[PDB]
Amino acid sequence: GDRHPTRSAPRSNSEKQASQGWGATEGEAELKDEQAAEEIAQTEKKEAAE
Amino acid sequence: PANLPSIFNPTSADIEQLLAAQCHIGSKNLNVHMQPYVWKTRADGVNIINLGKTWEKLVLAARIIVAIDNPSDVCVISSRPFGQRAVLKFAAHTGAQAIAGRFTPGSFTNYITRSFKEPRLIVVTDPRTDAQAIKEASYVNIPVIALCDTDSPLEYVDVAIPTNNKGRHSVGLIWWMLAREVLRLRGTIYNRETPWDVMPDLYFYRDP
Amino acid sequence: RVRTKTVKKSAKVIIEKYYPRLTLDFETNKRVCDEIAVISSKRLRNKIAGYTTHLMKRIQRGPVRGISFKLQEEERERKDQYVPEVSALDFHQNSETGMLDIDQETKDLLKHLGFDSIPVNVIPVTQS
Amino acid sequence: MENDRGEIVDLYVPRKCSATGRIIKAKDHGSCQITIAKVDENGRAIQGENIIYAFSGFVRAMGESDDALNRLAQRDGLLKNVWSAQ
Amino acid sequence: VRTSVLHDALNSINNAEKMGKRQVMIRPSSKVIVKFLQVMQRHGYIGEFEEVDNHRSGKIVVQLNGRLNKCGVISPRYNVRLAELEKWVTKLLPARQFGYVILTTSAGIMDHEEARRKHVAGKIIGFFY
Amino acid sequence: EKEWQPVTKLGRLVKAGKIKSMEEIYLHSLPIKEYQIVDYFLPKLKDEVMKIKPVQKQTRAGQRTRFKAIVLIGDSDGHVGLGIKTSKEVATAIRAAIIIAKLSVIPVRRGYWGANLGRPHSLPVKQSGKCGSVTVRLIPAPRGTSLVASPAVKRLLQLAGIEDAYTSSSGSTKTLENTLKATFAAVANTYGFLTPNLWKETKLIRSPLEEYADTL
Amino acid sequence: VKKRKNNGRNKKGRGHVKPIRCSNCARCTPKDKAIKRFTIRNMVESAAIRDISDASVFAEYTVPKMYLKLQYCVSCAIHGKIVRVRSREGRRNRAPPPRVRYNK
RNA sequence: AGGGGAUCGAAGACGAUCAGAUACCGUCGUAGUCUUAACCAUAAACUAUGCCGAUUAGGGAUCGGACGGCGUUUAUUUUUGACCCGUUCGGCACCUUACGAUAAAUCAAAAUGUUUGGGCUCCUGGGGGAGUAUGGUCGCAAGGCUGAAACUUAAAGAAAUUG
Ligand SMILES: [Zn+2]
Repeated sequence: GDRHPTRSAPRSNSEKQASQGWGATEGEAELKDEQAAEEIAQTEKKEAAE
Repeated sequence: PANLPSIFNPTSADIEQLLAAQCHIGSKNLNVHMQPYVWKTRADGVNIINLGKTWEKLVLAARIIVAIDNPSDVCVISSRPFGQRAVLKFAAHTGAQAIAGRFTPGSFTNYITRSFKEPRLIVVTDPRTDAQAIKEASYVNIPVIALCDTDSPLEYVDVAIPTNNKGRHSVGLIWWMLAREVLRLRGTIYNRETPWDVMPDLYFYRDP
Repeated sequence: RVRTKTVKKSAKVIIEKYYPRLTLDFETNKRVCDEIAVISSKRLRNKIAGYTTHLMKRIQRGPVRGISFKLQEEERERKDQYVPEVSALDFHQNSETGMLDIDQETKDLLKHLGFDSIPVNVIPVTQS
Repeated sequence: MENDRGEIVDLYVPRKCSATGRIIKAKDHGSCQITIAKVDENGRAIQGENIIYAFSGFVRAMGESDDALNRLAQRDGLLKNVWSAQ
Repeated sequence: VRTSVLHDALNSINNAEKMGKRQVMIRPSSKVIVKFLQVMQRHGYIGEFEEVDNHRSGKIVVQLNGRLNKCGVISPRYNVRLAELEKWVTKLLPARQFGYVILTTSAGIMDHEEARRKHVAGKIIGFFY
Repeated sequence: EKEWQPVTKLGRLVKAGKIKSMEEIYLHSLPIKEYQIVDYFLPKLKDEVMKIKPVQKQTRAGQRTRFKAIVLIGDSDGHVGLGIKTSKEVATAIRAAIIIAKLSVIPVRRGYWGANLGRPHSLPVKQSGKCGSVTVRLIPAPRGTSLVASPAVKRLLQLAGIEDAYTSSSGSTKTLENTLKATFAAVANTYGFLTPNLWKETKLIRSPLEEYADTL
Repeated sequence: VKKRKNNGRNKKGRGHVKPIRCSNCARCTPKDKAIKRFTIRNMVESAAIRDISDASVFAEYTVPKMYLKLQYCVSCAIHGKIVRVRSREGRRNRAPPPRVRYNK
């Protein structure tokens, strides 16, 4: 059966570290992420606008 | 009296028409809240409404109707077919917005539905079959007037007119008299003694 | 072999908004759409015209639930004033041999009101 | 009606039901007002003077406003032989 | 079996106020209830009360004027000192500026704010606000 | 951003300015449905978001997450409201939630503990509210005493404008939404308690809607 | 959690009732917790009657139909499809299934 | 311990199914299933809802008693019996609704409780160890009543929602 009895070596499948790798799954961080997105968006636009 | 003069009386002529339309025969099952508007229960059968009581409550209901500045803030409701043509002619003789047929729940609560009106008063033909209309009236601080027989829920109903409420002739005749009385208080009929120039049978239903 | 909402809603708006300008004829209908609409395909354009000709064919004999237009309200309003001269509901004792039938229980109510002067027939109520 | 030195510091003095006397809360959708017009000797309605009644959602929900309306109107002399305390 | 007629009467009154009626019947009559009604009557929390009569316990009928809230009773007759009254008024009263605890003293069945003036004490019977 | 188009009669009338202040709207118990009325007759409103809840909802395709935001507003001088809304992004949720809160705003009565010396500071009476397995009780307090409560329920009281009070809570108080709703209900019912100083009869008047005709 | 307000037996006001034997498996069940079916079936089908009728012993007559009463435990009953599972709200409805008198 | 012992039927023997089948399916069959004279005192002994008393919403059915009434029915008849309409007292239950309650399922009580006190008795304090060990007491025995500790653990559990 190809599912339950993994046939490889368990090697650092840490969801906590992945959260850092991908995106933290917390509401509080997302607001900061949106603020950063707003900050980055303007600088790219102005260069194109200029 | 201290507020009503003596000219507001049943008058013999009106009495024959109202009781000819079979308005004193309705609802074998007696609701407990409509017992005051009962004269005597017939021997081994139906109940009997108090036709005298109708007249005073009818005038009282009329006083409510002629109080709004613009007559456009009065909605008259009916769903069953027997009281649809009569409602439409009421809206024509006076000023009022009418609703016949389906109600489209959300009319009084949703502000993006196309059939959206914000009236200040509601008149209903039957509370049992128009419960949906009353249910929404409970959300926007609007009184309710309705024609009721002796078996009918009376939650959120402020003024109750006792009638047959399910007859062919009865519902039409009552609407006619109410419309006539409103025009009397207004400057239309110009006098309580002169008769009006439309006959009651216009407020009926045609089969095809 | 059945139409969809796109054609039907397009058919619905055109008839409701330009009722006089078109008629039962299928080619005259075919042309008017291409002037008053903005379609990008000949087959869709043809289909909309076809339904309106079917739609107008049935309106001519009785009004339909879906349609509502300015002309309809007043033209109908004209026809709904029928009045019977006899006035059946009017107290019929003066228009036929017999008078009105009531019951003794009702009779007492008139006495309480005092309108006993009015003459009407009274019939007692049997057990069944 | 609080008074530190005779003035009113309360934001607003609410209404009371005419049939039970309970205060009419804010956001109490369900309460309504009834206005009865005043007629003259020959039947016209005089414009601009009017009597007001108030009912609360509490009494409204049971379905007893009708009997309350008879009592209040019969007291103020607007009806005859319509209400009775048996 | 019936063990506190005073509680029975007060319970009937409370029901009407929360349901909104204007009338209550009270089956057993006694001095304590009748005097208890008077203490409210002198403050307007109630209306006119009628006492019927028969050679029996005797019914009472009062009609409710509204403007009345919870009126309870403490079943075990406690002993109150003249100093331990601020504790009881802090215990069961919506606010300080109004409301009344009712006592029984040798000077008659009475309430506080005058027991303080008369410098008396006794036992607790009830309260109303 | 620019001129708003009133969709309701209550909205068109206020824009004209015929009605003096909000209090009368409260007096007549009228439903508000446009958040432009509220911020016109109550500027200087501050808001705070307590927390956003991540919910790993549903399966079969993974879980499609939604986010629920809780916000409350007030002016620290007698007006406070609270609303909750959920959506697919925190930014969308917060903006929509603030609108709901503005609709909910209500007034709060304030009284004196002992003797009255101007500027009421605490509750007139003590009152409680319940919103499911949690009850909150507020009782008056003398001057000088600060607000004694947990951080969550405490924060609301400044926005309502209360200076002195004791608090008490029972049940499972870890459900932040249920706790906040109970406090809101409790503070709301203060105008429903018929104190001795309101027995005096008041006169009934016609509502603003009926006094004058509107504008097309 | 209670699934039925009557516990599925319909007995309130007594200790117990004497049980009975299921007419299919011979299990024992209380007389009130049993599905009962009354049946009035003919001796034979109509097709047989015509052959029976032609060789009539006396004049023209019909052989009398039989009457039966069957009692089932609940587990066997819903395996033979006498009754079947209903919906959460359809459960609390005790009216007999309506029989069409015209069958389309 | 006697009497009685038709029918079913623990234990048990055979026949099948099954890889095995000390069972589910079949044929027999002992104690027992019945009764007389004495023991045992436990059951999902369930409405999983202690007893007495007061107040609170509408309805139609149903059992027993009493009362009032126009009729019908067949009686050595008439009163009475029996059928119909209504009122009332006391029970086994049900339908709609929530002004009320609860976490919810639901409830005319599981209501009248943060605005907390009508009167009285019994029982429980996270899950296991454990209804175990020891002591006492009742019983011919099986057992009943009363009833711990050492030690171990971060969850066990209730109601409802989506798959
Ligand atoms: Zn079976």
